[PDB]
Amino acid sequence: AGKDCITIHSATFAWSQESPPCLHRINLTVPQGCLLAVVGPVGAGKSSLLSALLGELSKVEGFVSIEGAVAYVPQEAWVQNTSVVENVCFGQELDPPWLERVLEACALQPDVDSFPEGIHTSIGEQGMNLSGGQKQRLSLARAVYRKAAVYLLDDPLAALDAHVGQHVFNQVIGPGGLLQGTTRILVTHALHILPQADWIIVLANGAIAEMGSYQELLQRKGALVCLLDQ
Repeated sequence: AGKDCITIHSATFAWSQESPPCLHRINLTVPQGCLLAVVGPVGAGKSSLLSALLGELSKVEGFVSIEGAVAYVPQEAWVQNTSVVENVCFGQELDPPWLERVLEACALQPDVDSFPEGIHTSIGEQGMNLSGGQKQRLSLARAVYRKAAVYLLDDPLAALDAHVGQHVFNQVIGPGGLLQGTTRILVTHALHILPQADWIIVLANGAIAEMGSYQELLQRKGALVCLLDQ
């Protein structure tokens, strides 16, 4: 097995110290360099699990340790009142060939050619209007550009069309992609990428119900199969 990257140890979380817990006693380590899929019904706590790893919830009990710099792609993206390149670099030092590769992998190179200023086109309030899919892919591109070691991905490709979502997942997130050496935690509502993940975590009511690979949880006729039938 690979080295321990994320360790979540007897960890219980809530929105406040006095609130009833929203995540119940997580006990989990993620190996370094893997793609972990987090699935479960609506309200099972998939999004709050990433927020808990961001340190945004109040930890009632337990301990969390994460090895390496962490990048986050929210479910609802938003872009700054600036140009395309300033949105991707976002303070990071500019490296043109790496920017081109990131834009390419995130299915943004056609969109950039169509813009008048190219990568220097203003977006946001004063800038040009973007679609929901373009903002979401610009959001993922910003996280990829940072070259973090851990990626928390709150179903960033959900609304995208079929072939563009395939382009982005295949080039960025999945096996062989730009993030292949990183530890990726991918919450996903759609379930066709599950055979490409290394491990699957199924959550129920803010707790872990099942963990295994795709074939493991499939031959097991349990929570993942029940959700696939749903």
